[PDB]
This record gives sequence, C-alpha cells and structure tokens, in this order.
Amino acid sequence: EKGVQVLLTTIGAFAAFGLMTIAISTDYWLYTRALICNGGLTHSGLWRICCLEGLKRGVCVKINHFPEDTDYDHDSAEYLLRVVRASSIFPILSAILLLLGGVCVAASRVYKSKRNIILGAGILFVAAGLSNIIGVIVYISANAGEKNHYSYGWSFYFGGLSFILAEVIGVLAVNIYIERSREAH
Amino acid sequence: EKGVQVLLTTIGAFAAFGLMTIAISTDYWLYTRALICNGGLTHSGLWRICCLEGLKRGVCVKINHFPEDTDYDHDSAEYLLRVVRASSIFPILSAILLLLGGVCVAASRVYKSKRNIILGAGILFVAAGLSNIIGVIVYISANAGEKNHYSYGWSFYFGGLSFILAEVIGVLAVNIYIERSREAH
Amino acid sequence: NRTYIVTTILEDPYVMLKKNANQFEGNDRYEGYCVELAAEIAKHVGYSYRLEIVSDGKYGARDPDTKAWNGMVGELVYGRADVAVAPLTITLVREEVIDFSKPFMSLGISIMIKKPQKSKPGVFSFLDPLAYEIWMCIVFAYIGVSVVLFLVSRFSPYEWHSSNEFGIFNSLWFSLGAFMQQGCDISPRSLSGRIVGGVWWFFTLIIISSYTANLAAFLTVERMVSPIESAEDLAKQTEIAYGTLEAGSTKEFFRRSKIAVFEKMWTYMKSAEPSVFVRTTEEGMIRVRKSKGKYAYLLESTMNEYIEQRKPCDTMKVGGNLDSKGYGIATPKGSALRGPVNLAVLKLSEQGVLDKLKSKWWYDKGECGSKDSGSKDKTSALSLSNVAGVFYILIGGLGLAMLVALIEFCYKSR
Amino acid sequence: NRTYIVTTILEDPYVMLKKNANQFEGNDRYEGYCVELAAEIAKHVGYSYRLEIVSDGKYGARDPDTKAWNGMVGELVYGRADVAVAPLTITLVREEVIDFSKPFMSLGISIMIKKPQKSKPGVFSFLDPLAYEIWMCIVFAYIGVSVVLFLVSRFSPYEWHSSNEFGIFNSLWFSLGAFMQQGCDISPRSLSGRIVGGVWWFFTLIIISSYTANLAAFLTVERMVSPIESAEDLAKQTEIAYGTLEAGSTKEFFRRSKIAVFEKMWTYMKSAEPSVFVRTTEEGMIRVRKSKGKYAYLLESTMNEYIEQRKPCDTMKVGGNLDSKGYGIATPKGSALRGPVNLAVLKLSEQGVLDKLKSKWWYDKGECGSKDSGSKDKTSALSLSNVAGVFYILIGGLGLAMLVALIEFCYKSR
Amino acid sequence: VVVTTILESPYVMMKKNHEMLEGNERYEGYCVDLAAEIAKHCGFKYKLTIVGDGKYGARDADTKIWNGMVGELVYGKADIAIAPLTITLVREEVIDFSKPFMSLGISIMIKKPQKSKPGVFSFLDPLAYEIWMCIVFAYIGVSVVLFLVSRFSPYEFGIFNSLWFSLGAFMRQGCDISPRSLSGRIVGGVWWFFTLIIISSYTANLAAFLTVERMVSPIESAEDLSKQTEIAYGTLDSGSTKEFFRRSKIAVFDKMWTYMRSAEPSVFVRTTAEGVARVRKSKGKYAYLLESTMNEYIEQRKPCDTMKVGGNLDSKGYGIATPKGSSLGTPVNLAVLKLSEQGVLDKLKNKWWYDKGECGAKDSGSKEKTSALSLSNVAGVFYILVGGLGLAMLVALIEFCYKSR
Amino acid sequence: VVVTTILESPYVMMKKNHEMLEGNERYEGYCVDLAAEIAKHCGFKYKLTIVGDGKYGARDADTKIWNGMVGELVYGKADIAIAPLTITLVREEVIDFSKPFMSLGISIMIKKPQKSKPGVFSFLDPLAYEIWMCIVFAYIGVSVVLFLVSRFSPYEFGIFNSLWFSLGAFMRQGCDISPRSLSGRIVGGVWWFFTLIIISSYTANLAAFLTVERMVSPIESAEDLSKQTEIAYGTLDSGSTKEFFRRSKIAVFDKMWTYMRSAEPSVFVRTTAEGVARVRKSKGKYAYLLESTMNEYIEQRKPCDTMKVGGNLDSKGYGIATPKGSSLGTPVNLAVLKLSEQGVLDKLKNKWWYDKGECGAKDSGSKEKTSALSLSNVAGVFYILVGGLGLAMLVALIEFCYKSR
Ligand SMILES: Oc1nc2ccc(-c3c(Cl)cccc3OC(F)(F)F)cc2[nH]1
Ligand SMILES: CCCCCCCCCCCCCCCC(=O)O
Repeated sequence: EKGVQVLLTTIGAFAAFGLMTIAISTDYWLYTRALICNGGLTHSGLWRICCLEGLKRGVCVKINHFPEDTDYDHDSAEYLLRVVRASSIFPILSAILLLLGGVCVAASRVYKSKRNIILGAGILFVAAGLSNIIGVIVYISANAGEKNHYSYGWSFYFGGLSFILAEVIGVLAVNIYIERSREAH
Repeated sequence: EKGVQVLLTTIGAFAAFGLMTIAISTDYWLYTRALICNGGLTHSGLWRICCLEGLKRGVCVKINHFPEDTDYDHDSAEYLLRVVRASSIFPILSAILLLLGGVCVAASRVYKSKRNIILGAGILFVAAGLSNIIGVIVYISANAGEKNHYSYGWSFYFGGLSFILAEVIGVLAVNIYIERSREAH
Repeated sequence: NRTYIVTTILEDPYVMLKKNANQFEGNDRYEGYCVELAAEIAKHVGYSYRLEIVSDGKYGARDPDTKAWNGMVGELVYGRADVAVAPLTITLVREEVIDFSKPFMSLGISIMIKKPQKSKPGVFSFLDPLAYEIWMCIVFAYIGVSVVLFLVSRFSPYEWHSSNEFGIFNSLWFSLGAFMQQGCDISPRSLSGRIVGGVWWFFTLIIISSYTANLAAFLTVERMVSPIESAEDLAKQTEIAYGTLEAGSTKEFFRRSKIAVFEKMWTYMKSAEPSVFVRTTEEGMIRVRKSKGKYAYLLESTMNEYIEQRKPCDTMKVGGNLDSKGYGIATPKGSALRGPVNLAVLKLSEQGVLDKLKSKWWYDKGECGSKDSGSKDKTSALSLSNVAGVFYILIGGLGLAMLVALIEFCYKSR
Repeated sequence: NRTYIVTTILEDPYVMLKKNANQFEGNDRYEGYCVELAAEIAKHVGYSYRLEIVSDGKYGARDPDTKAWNGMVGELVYGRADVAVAPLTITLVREEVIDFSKPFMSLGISIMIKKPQKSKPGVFSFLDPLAYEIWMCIVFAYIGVSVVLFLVSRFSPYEWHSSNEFGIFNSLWFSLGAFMQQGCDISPRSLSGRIVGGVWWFFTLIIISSYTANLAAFLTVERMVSPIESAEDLAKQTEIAYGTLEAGSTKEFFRRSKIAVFEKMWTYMKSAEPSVFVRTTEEGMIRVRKSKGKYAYLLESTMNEYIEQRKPCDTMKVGGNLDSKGYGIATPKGSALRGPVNLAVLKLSEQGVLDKLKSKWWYDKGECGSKDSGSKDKTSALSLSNVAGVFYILIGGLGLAMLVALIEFCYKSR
Repeated sequence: VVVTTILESPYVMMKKNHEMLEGNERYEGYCVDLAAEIAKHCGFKYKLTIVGDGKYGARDADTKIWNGMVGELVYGKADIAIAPLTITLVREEVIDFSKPFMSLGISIMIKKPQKSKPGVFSFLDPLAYEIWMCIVFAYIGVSVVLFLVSRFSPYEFGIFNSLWFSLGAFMRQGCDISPRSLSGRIVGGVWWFFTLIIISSYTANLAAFLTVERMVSPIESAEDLSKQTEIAYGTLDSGSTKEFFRRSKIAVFDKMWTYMRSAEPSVFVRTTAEGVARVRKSKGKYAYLLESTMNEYIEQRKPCDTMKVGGNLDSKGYGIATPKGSSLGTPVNLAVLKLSEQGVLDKLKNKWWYDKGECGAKDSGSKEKTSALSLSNVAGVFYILVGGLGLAMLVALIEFCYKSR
Repeated sequence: VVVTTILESPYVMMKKNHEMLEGNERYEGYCVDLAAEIAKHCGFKYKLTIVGDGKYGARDADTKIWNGMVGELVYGKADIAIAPLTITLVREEVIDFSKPFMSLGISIMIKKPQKSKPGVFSFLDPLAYEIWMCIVFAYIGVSVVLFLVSRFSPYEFGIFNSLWFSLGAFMRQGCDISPRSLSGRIVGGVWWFFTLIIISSYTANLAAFLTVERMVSPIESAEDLSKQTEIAYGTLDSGSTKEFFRRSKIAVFDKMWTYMRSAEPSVFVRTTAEGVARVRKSKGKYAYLLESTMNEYIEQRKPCDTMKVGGNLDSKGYGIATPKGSSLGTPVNLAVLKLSEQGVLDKLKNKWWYDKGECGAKDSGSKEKTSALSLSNVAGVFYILVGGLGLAMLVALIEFCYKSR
C-alpha cells in the first residue's frame, strides 16, 4: 500500500530482467560429464559447454544440439524440440516481455490518467512466466537420453526467481489496475 | 395417498413374510454338483441338499456344515460363520421382524391415536432388510472353497423380494408417521 | 529313345489325383509339386517319362528278417524303376544302396499348435474384475443405505416439521454420488446420517481400489503371457501336452536323441497319459484343433506349412526347425542318369523354380490365404471392444432420460 | 604304553593356536574341533597322544615327477605319523595308500553370497515414482495457474466493481483443492476461468494416475524378485558373477564335471573377465563383501558356515550342497589302530558328540550369533518406514498452522 | 555273485515286465543301475537277489542272531549287499561297510503352502496395522487442530464438523465446508496431500497382492517347528528316528521328544504312508519327520503336494556291505569313490529323483493366473457397513428418547 | 591327407596358442572339430591346412582357371576341403560335393528393438484413439442431453453450465451444481458410472505399461520389409546375395532390387563389418541381409545388440568337396549323414554358437526393472496446460474488448 506498490513492480521487473539475461548468458546451468573432457566435469549452459578439469580447462566450446543422426530432420517432435532448445527463444522471449512490461509501467507513472497500460504490463509479466516454465521443460526434456549423475547450478535458479518475481509483479500490477479503476468508478 | 397407504404396508409385510418363510423352507436355492449324487446335479438349500438325477433321485438329506476337519472349533472366524450359516438365524430373524412389524401396523389401525407404534414397525421392516442382506452374504461366503459351475434358484430370489418389499414398506410407514405427526402439529 | 519310369507316391501335395481323373490318361492324370519337378527335369535332361505309383504305397524300409527293401527303394534296387521324384528323406541306409541327388527341399521337425483365436473381449467385460455377487450386493446395500439415511434424517419431528432435505429421492442421489466419488449439493448434519455417510464412503473407497487393482492385475498378467517359440520352452514347461507319430521316424529320432532337451521331451512323451501319441497325422491335426491349445503336435515342416494353408486354418507352425534334413531325387546305383539329374536339380535351385513351385502349391492354392499371416497390431492399449458395454449403458441411460423427460412434461402439463 | 603322533593342521577352526600360547605347553597349546575329537578318540581307544603340525603346512598331494606324497599323507606313509585327525577329504588317491575311517563330517560345494542388507526404505521414498523435476514443475505450474486464474477473474471492471470471489488467495486454494481431487466452496463462472480449471483438472488426473501406476509397478517388481536358491539359477542367469579358488580341487571338480549345469558354469568361469577367480579364500570373502551382491563365491560348506558366524556377518550360505564329500580320520596301511578309530568315530556320531562340537565351534562362538538367522517377516504389506515422510509433513504443517494462528491472533488483537 | 537287496523305490522296484523278463532285468532302480558299474570296475559276475525277509538287520535282545539282509551276509548266504543300509556301530562290528555312496539326514516334510482361504478384514492387508493405527491418530490430530485454530483465531468448524471435514477428505468426497483462514487452509492441504499418498499406496500395493502370488512357508528349520505349537509332527512308531530323538541330549531335539510322547492324539504312525496322508490331509498342521531321500522322491511324485523344508538334523549315510574277510571289500571301497569323483552317482541321483520327475522339477512349470474378486474377499466391509447402519438407527432412537425428555 | 580350409569364425579361427602349439592344434573351430570325426570314421590321416589365397572359388571370365580353395582341389594340390563351401552348379561340374552338413539361407539382421525415447502425448498410450475420440462425443452428447432435459422439462443448467458439469464429473472434481430432476439425475449417474470405469482403465493399463516391457520388432519377414520405406537394407557390393536379388523373378525380391540400386545414399557395403556397424548405428533404420549363420553367430557375440529376424529367403547348404575321381568321395558322403542322424553336427552347432555364448542364449538372463517417470514422459500435459493458460488470457481480452464496445 501507500502508493509505493508501483515502485516494487518496476523494481521487480528490472531485477527479474537481469536475473534472466544473466542466467542465459552465464552458462553455469548444469554440472555433469559428457566425454568432451579428458567423461570429465563440466559447467554447461544453454549455448556452450565448457570443461572444468583435465588438460582442457577454462576452454568453452559451443554445444552442437545436432550430432549426426538419422533423427535430424526426420522425427517431427524431436527435431522441433531441438530447434527451440537451440534457439532458446522461450527464455529469450521471457526477458523481452519483462522489458516491455517494465517500460509500460514506467510509461504509466507518466500518462498517469490511463489504466489499461498497466493491464498490458501485468499480462506481459504473467506471459513471461509461461514462457519461462516452458523454457525449462524444454531444457530438461532435451538433456535426457535413452546410471549417470547430474546436478543443477545457480544460473538455473536465477531463471527460477525470474518466474517467481514475474508472477508476483503480475499480481501487484493487476491490484494497481483494480485500485485505479475503483477510484475512477 | 388416499389413506390406503396403510393397506399397502400391511399387504407388503404379509407377502414379504411369506416370501421369506417359503424361501427358507423350500430348498431350491442352489444348483450345483457335490459328489453326493452318483458329481451329479442337486437343488440344494439352507438346510438339506437333495440329488436330482442318478439312482438317488427325489431323496433329500441334511447338509452337514461340519465335515471332519481341523478347522472345527479352531478357526474363530470360519467356525463363527459356520455356526450362523447352520442356524440361519439372520434369515429367520428377518421373517420375525416382518411379522412383528405387520402386527404393529395392524395394531395401529386400532389404537389409531398413537403414532410411535408405526415408527417401530418402520424400523423393524428396515432392520429386516439388514438381517436379510447379512443372511445372503453369509450363505454365499460359506459356499465358497479354496473350475466348477453353480447357479442360483428361485427361492434365492424370493428372499430378494422380501428385502425390496421390506425396504419399501419401511419408507411408507415412515411417511405415514410423518403425515400423522403433521396433522397433530 | 526309351521311356523311363518315375515311381511317384500319392502323398499330398507332391502328387495328387486330379479333380476328375477318369477321363484323363497318362501323366496328365496327375498333378503336384513333384510332377512339375519331373517335367522340368525331363526338359533339362532330355528324356520322356511315364509316371507310376508304388503298389505297396510306401517310401522305403528294410525288411529285417526278409532282408528286403520295400516301396520306392525296392522298385529302384530291383530294376522296376529308373527314377524316384517323390519326397525321399536322405538317410544312411538308403544312400548305401541307391544314389541321391542334391536336395530340392530342406526341412526338419517343427511344432504345430492350435492357432490363437481372435479372443473377442466381449461386451460387459469391464465387470470381470468383480464377481456378479459383489455387484448385486453393492446394489442392494446402496438401497439399504439410502433407506436408512432417509429414516434417520426424516423420523424426528423436532427437525422435521420445522429441516433436513434428505428425502428418499435425495438420499438415493447422495448414495449414488458417494459411490462414484462425486460430491452432491447436500451432506448430512446429524450424527446418524454422518455415521451412515462415512461408512458408505469407506465401502466405496475399498471397492473402487479393489476394482482398479484387480483390473491392473488382469491386464498385467495378460501382457506377460509368453507364447511358445521353441522346443526348450516345451521342455521346461509341462502344462501343454505334445506328442508325435509313433509309426514314423520322428519317434526314431526322439528315442535315440542325446541332447538334454530332446531327451527330456522323450522322457515326458512315453510317461504321460492317456496317449500324447496319435495313430495318424490327420488325427493329430484334428486333436490339436479340438484340444483348445493344450496339445502341440510335432511334424515335418512341409506338412505343417501345408496344413497352415488349408481350411480350417486353426493351426500354426511355431518356432524353427529342430533338425535339418532334405528330400531328394533317387536313382539306382551306377545309372547314367545321376549326373544330369543332380545338375538339373541344382540349376533349378539357383533359379527360382523350386521356390516358385513351393509358393504355388503351398500358398497360391491356400484356401485361407496368407495376407502376411500371423501379423498383428502387437499393441496392449485398451480398445473400444473392451469398454463397449459402458458406452451402451450410457446411451441407454440417455434414452431413458429423454423418455422420462417426455413423461414428466406430460404429467406436469396435464 | 607308547605315545602316538597325531599331525594336525592349523586350519581354522579345526585347530587354533590359543589366545596366549607362549606360556602353555603340550597338547594344551591348541584348541579346536579336531582337538576335542582327538581327546574323545583317545578316551575311547585308550591311548595317549602328542599333537603336531606338519612342517610343510598342507594336507596332501602326489608329486608327479618326484612320485612323493606331501603333507600329512606323506607323514603317514613314511612313518612320521600314526594318526591324522585334521580334515582330510576322502579321495581315491589317498585311500589307495592309507586307510580312512568313516566320515565325521559330511559336506560339499556351496554358494556364498553377500547378505542382503536391511534395505531401509528411507524417508521421502513415496516421492520416488516421480522425478524431482516433475514435482518442482508441478509446484511452479500451480503458481502459474493460480495467478492466471486470479488475473482472468479479477481484471474486468464490468464483473469486478459490481462479482468474482477468485482473488489470489482463493485462487491458490482452488488450485490446491483441484490437484488433490477435493472440491472447493467456489468454482469459476467465466469462460477463461473454466478453461483454466478444466485443463488443470486434466493435468491433475494424468499426474495422479501416473503416480499410482508407477508405484504399483515399483511394488510389484520388488515383489517378484527371486533370490538365488540353487546353482541352476546361476547357470541360467549371467548378471551376477561367480568364481572359485583356482589352486584347490574345486576347479578340479569343475573342469572335469560332465553334468550340463556345471559344464555351463565352467564355460562361463574361464571366459569371463577380469578374474572371477581369486587367489585366496579370504580375498574371495572380502571381494563378495565389497562387490555389493554382484559376486558369488563357491566354497566348502564348512568354511561358508564358519564365515557366516564371524564378524562382519555380511555373508550367507545359499542353496544346498552341489556335491557330497566327507572329512575323515586317516591311519597308515595295516595299522592296529584302524578298527577302534572307526568304531569310536561311529559311536560318537550316533551320539550327539560331533553335532555338539560343531554347534560349539561354529555357533556358540558365533561373534554375530544366530537368533534363527535369516528369518524375516516375509510380508509385502507396506510399513510405516515407507510412508514416514508424509506423516512428518503432516506434523510440520500442523505446527506451522498453530504458529500462524498465534500470529493471526496477535495481528488481529493488536 | 549274490547281490542281496531289498525292494524300495527308487532303489529297487519291480519292473512292469516282471514275468516275461527274468533275472537281472526283472528288477530296476537306483541300486540296480549302480551294481552294473561296481561290477564293471571289479569285473565279477552278479545276479539280482532279493532278501527273503523284509527286515534290514538287527540283533534280537534274547536270541542274538542277525535277521534280514545282513543276516544273509554274516552266515555266508551271500557276499555283497548293494542296498540302502545305514552305516552304524552295531552293523560295523560284524561286517565291513564301504564308504558312503549317498549322504543322508533326517528332514522335515510339509504340505505345499497353498493359497489360503481369504479372511474377513483381508482388505486391510495392503497396509500394516501400524499405518491404520497411525491414520486414526492423525485424523484425531487434524480435526482437533482445526477446531483450536478456528475457535481461538476465527474469521463454523466446531469439533463435530471438523471430524466430518477430515473424514470427507480421507475418502476423496466433497467437503460441505472449506476453511476460510490461512491457518485452517494449511491444515487442510497437508491432510489432503496425506490422503493422496495413502489411497494410492493402498491401491498400488493391492495390485501387487493380486498380480503376484508369494507364498512363504510357516517354517524353514526345526527351531521354528519346536517353538510353535499350532503345527504337529510325528515319526514312525518303530524306527531309528524315534530312537534318535529319545537318546538326543541337544536342547531342541529333547524339546521335541516331550511333545512327541505327550501326543493327544498320537503324532506317531505305523508306516510312512500314514504320515504322508496325515500331512496331505491336515492342511499344513502336520510336519512329518523322515529321511531326506523319501522326502526328495515324494516331492517329485504325483500329486506333487509336499516339499522338503529346512536342512538336515542328523548326518548319516548308506554304505555297501561285505562280510568280514571278503576279497570284494577293497574294490567296492575303491569303486564307490571312483564313481563319486567322476560324478556318476550324481547322474543316477538326478535320473531317479529329478529327471523322470512328474512335478516339472521347478516352479517354471506353473504359471501366474488371476481370479475375479469374490464376496469372501470383501465381506468384511459389507459387515462393517451393515454394522454401521444398525448403529446409526440405534443412535437416532437415543437422540429421539433424549429429545422427547 | 591335405585338408584345405579357410579361416572364418567359428569354422576356423587361429588359436591363442598359435606359436607354441603347431600343426593340427594350431587351428580351431567348427570345421576343426568336424574333420576329427570324418577321419575317425574313414581312418585316413589328415593335417590342418589353410588356403593361401582367400577366395573360395570361381572361374575367371577370360582366363578360365579356378582360384582359391577349389583351385587347390582341381589341380591336385589337395584331396579334401572341409570348409564352408556352398553347393552350386558351377562348382559341381568340376568337383564332387558331399551332402549338406549344414542347411542355410539368406536372412535378415536388425538392431535389437530398444526402449524408445518416450514421446510427447505418450500419456494417451494406455487408451486407443478410438476411446479418446468417443469420449469427446459422449461428453458432447451428455451435455446436450442435459440441456434439452433441463429446458424442455425444467424444475440453471444451460449449455455452458452443462458442459462444465460433465467435465467436472470426468475429472472426479466437485460439481458446483447437481441435477434436481429425475431425468437430469439419470444422465448424471450413467456419466458418473462411465468415468469410474474409464479412469480406472487408464490407471490400470498404465500400470501394465510401466510394470512390463514388451518390445515388438517392426518386422517379422521380408514382405513387411519391402512394403515399408522407413527402414533401409543392403548387401555386400560383391557377393552372391546381390546376384540372388538380381536374377530373382519373384515379385517381392524383384521389388527389393529396385530399392537396392536406387539407393541414396548407397545401401551396399564393401564388407560385412560395415553392414554390422550400419545396423548398430542406424538405430533400427537399417536391415542387413546376409547368411543365416553369421547372423546366428553375431547374435550370440558381444555387445549382443542384434538379432536374426524372420525365416530364410533362399535354401542352400555347405558341402564337403573332393576332386573328380577320389576314393574319399563315398566315405565323406556316408560320414556326414552318419554324423547327421546321430546328432553330432547339432552338438557342434550348439557348441560354437549357443554354448560358449556371451549373451546368455535367452531373455532369462535379463530381468525386469523400473524407472521413475521423467519430465519427458509427461511433458505433453505441461504443454497442454501452458497452452490452455495462454488461450484463457487470450479469450479474456476478447471478452474485454467486446465488453468495452
Ligand atoms: O529458467 C528457469 N526457469 C525455472 C523454473 C524453475 C526452476 C527450478 C527451481 Cl527455482 C528449483 C528447483 C527446480 C527447478 O526446475 C524445475 F523446472 F522446477 F524443475 C528453474 C528454472 N530456470
Ligand atoms: C451418445 C452420443 C454418442 C456417443 C456414444 C458413442 C458410442 C460408441 C460405441 C461404439 C462401440 C464399438 C463397438 C464395436 C467395436 C469396434 O469398434 O471394433
């Protein structure tokens, strides 16, 4: 309450925007073994795997997502998963929606008469969550194959907070639109 | 309606009383083979099995319910089932309750001022059903042992109607007690 | 040019008397795999042949006391025959006294079983996990529970003339909703009605879990059925019976067999009762058809395949061949006809001629056809045949509901 | 009276050097099954004995090139010994040159496996049928569904300022009730909220059926585990490895074995890698302990039982005895001591003396005891160990609820 | 030469062709096969012979003469006994035994553990009594905690309605009311989560109870047979087995002998066939103690109703016998071994017990099968139902009479 | 005397003790064992010999000379060839073959059908598309029938609320409303009964889908291999197998030859090892056509990744060879039969293929196992969920803009 509810919204969007962009471009998502090392430890990511021990240490190389196999351009479902996983459009989309939503909120402190601007931002913050939780199901389902052991890093959890924060600021932005409308009716 | 609701109640009790007593003392319940015949066809009952073909035909002999076995007086649950199945107290109880209930109803046409007499009869008609449906679970669970084929007769279904009729006249007797009470209040 | 004798035998389909042979004469009186083989052989070698059946009606055997060869082998050794195109299994005793060509058909012992039926699941098969008595006692207990609830909710004037909505009709509705794990718009408020509701709920929970679990057991067990696929499976198990033809050399192969498997089967064979063995192969066929999958005959591959394409096609060859043998063409010792015969048999074998004739006389004349026989969906997913009865019940209930709606409209209007 | 030599061997527990043998002297320097047997034998026969260990430290063998007997057999043939009370397996080569008494202990080859552990199910094992990712994605999807429902039910002023009860808190309540198949006091009335509710309901149905089915599969599979109970089970399967002592006569029994089973095991034995065999029986014991149930040693029954009653008792004898043999007392050819020795061994055998001594030195000195070893409940009913975590969750939730009730009271009062 | 023998299956049993074939081929069995390889190694001629008198051998307490098969060998009536004769002190003093060609021991015989008749309250079997007991306390605990929360910190949820809410949550039924506070909602959720696991656990394990049959014997040893008292056990009235328990000083077998004599009715029997039938008829309440070989043979014969359970209580063996001062003594002593290392005796053991076995020699012959649930399976919950309805009417009248007053 | 031979496992393979042991014991295999019994029957002396040139035998189209192992026998370099030589016309004209000691045929080789990667919308697998399709029509049918009943014969239950009631009944969730008429209640009950069967059927069959693994090959013959086009198949570039399809006039094998030459990329290979790897790498999209013996041997060798499927397309055999006019011709012709009836050749067949088999020779070596469900198993219903939420917000704005107008 007290009218600082907007400040929490725009603060959350900016942090939730950073915690997603930083998560994408940091490649400390997974911790596993893949035989590229010489398998050996890795701290992989959305784009590039990177060995951690052995002679190859501190050297990071792009992940293929298309090793030579008959399934390439053959399995409709498997290929489509690999297209979206390679592009990572869904996590990338999530950061875009938070950016637009934060702009709309900041563009609602000015043009303070309008209320439907805030409704857009609240929807974008909500739609960011759906893209985010889609962007992790794809990543998890893609990593699986066919008793190896893996672990999840801290860039993974950075994407997790961006879901929680985005869903919170969707609630507050709606509550703002509710409160604003009642004052106007 | 129209006050003949009592006539249906007492008519049902008298028929439901006959259809149960006749069912008990008729021994055309089951149709199976038991090796007493020479196994061969039977039309068994609650008390006496009776062959149907072979040299032994038209000769009916009591069912034992206690062939020589270690379970006699040893298995608490199995022995108790065999005590009640041999006595058939639950079906015999059901006909008694219908008889008392019909007497109470006939004793309510006279002493027409009272209403709590009818409530007793409605409860007895209901309690007859519970004893009846107990009296058939016992009979079915007792017949089983351990791919033979059996079939159920028409004295079985006579006990079935006594359940249906008894539960119907429990509804009508209660509805009478409801209608009588409202006229008095 | 001197015509040469052939000495076939009337075993099916190698030689068959034609549909109406009385008007026909000569070699055209007959047809079969062996007849066309002899035609091809005569074409390649360059002679002319005159077919014949052995008077004895048998293939070949050594008379022990008489020291005499019977059947076709006898007709070859004793100059009554120059060729033998029929199926003569290559053996040591036969090869000693006569010369065999290379085999034109390789075969062996095989297992013959009653074909699994379509196994139509049947309407009202979803009730199978629970007995008829359970369902009917559920119905009667539902009636009793509804009546008791109506009583203990509509007996007391102190809450009646004021109240409870639990009449008989709403009580039946409540019980029906409770049994299906669906809530209703009402719930008991008294202690009696609440006891009734709780115990009925417990009954419902137990019964539904029992249905689901037993159905899962049914489908799992029906999925793990391993059909017979070899002889070792028959050796390990003993539920399904199996036997041979006692007259023939099949029992000669089993009595003498030294491998652990076939020795085990031989020990089972004579010990069993009343008779796994059967006098004639037709009798074994119709016995396996009548046994309802409980008897497995043991037979040459060729007759098994032949029977598999003759009406009634309630039989199936299963597994591979236990042994390996070969039918072959025979000639007397030292005949000038040996070389051309063997070379022509091989030349036909590299060509598709023998395979063509086999496909002609086993499959093209298949009364029941092949259609890639034995293929199946091989899917355990439940099908509409399993759960058709509940759809029929739904349709009947909807029709009854519309009928009762019409009756309600008529009663209310007038 | 002339004292007689005995020539034991220090194999455990037949003869053991005492805990502190330096101060002790004579036959009291030693203890074991064989020592008490020799005491009883001397008592019955009526002589006095002086124990001895073979310098070579072995039982007996024929030197092929030297044509010499080693060990105790050598000490018996060459006059250095009058008796041999130690465990001497009865063989053809030994019995030719020396006289054996009747056996005082019958034995054979047996299977030694790592004892199955208690297998504590573990807290939070009811989550096993579904992966960690599924549970966490369920949580996040529940949050998303609740927020979306709150949005599409509390965004339109045309139904807001008038209305819907679906706030954020009631939306979370509705989603939580939906996931658990429990109804709530509210339900959506709009098209958007109804789409959300329906699809969430579908999700719930699929997920719960998956949990129940996979759990049923877990328990069923864990119930059908057939532990090893014989050698033919090891012959048929190949997942579990097994080997012998290569130095000893066990491999001498397996290389020469002619039965189909043991021939199959022998074929597996040498083919495998890196080495199923092991240099010493202690090494095989500790290897089976370390292998985590994946290696099964093959050993004499007596040492298997002995190891089964020594800490760490992580080992078990399984199945019966593959063969039958007998340890026995030996004497030189033509000795006057043969008859009394044999008769005394038998007289002890009909009495409980040998059984008493075996129970004394195998079980009464059992470091880990017996307590009717190997017994179990043998019940597949689920136990409180399996589902303890959900009770703990319930208790934690109740405590949190009471705490939040206190906080609510404090906030409302002041 | 004279191979004295006795007839007992599979050691010696008359061949079906007893009349047309005479002499050596007249008889057949395990011993019949064995004497061929003994004579093949030695070379001596032999003729199949049966002991005229059915006794094995013993000395009368008064006459002091040897009856039966051994009496043939003592008095020179024969020269060898390839027969199932136990090695014993009294028999060794007068004749010279071979080494044991088949090791032996007393064993236990039981009926095969069949699928028991399903009991009432069998529907509780998927969950142990600990879970059922702890479900109730949680049901009490949750309903109480909902009452305290709703009264101390209200927004009806009394005690009587809270017990209804928790019960309706356990059965997946529709609660008439729902909590409206946070503290009441936290209690409902964990209760709701608790049920979902428990119902699935019941349904899941029951599917295992019906899909897979796993029958475990009541006993696996003799310790388990002496401690308990439900199951009985007996031996032949005249035999070494009764004697072995009589003279035994071990605590467990002394404990048995107290039971055996204090038998009401008598545990003992006159012949092994009586003990077989008593096991085959007592339905798992009788355990016949005999030798390990009849039990192994009987286990592999029809109707295939019994099994040998546990280890062996005693160690003994059968041995070929020759008279005192026989040139045959050392060959047979050297021949049975030569068969034993070679593995011949194992092959004959398999031949006459396991191979030529009517029961399939393994459980693989049997296959899993299902049965539709019968009223006996779930009769306990009909009784619970009908019991509850009688209670409900009973409680209502109490309310009626109370309300009238 | 001179036993010409070639080295190919298990017929002849160099023994590990190639250096220290020389001569007959240098080599080992199926043929090596066989020549012992052939020479045991005949009695003649023999020495193990390898053909210097790896070819089996054929006549050059220009030179017209016999290469390889047969060229040894034509030109008198040896007298017998106990080796895997197919009986054929061109080889029979110049030398005299024995009878077939192992029957043969072209076969099919595939990768073992593995547990496939689970697909999205795999949660529908327990129920066929017919049931799912007919569930929807019933859902439409019930909701419609509830509307007509409630409007024509009222006591709200519109169309929009009736679709909600039926959906909430299918998911065992609490209906906000219930029918109050008899006709509306009859519709609800049968719908309620319908769901209870369907939900249990889904849950029951899924427990079978997870409890039991049942993998069926895509093909079981060659008809199924020619009709389809997803799976490929090839032969060696130079061999009889390519020739057999070339000259074949049967419709099915002529159909194959169209595919084989019209290969993009080439189906053919230069050696059998290439075809093995291509099957072991194509993940079930390649089917190598070869002889029935290598396939049986390979099926029993590590990594145990392939199987022989279907019957045999052609019938042929291997035969012992001798030169034209050899006294050895009739014994070997009479010896292989003597082995064949006695069953020796079967025992060697088991010895070198099945026994000494790395794969356990049966599925009993493998055991059932379970795996916790992963997100890939049930990702289809997360996508359906998140797809529905995006639809719900989309529909709401349409209502918003419409309501604004
Ligand atoms: O971009 C990203 N979006 C996300 C959403 C959730 C999680 C997550 C967390 Cl926060 C804890 C535990 C498991 C998790 O993964 C899950 F999908 F839930 F299994 C990680 C994420 N990363
Ligand atoms: C009431 C509206 C229509 C919805 C009900 C659809 C009824 C479908 C019943 C089809 C049962 C199929 C029986 C044939 C079995 C088969 O398809 O092979």
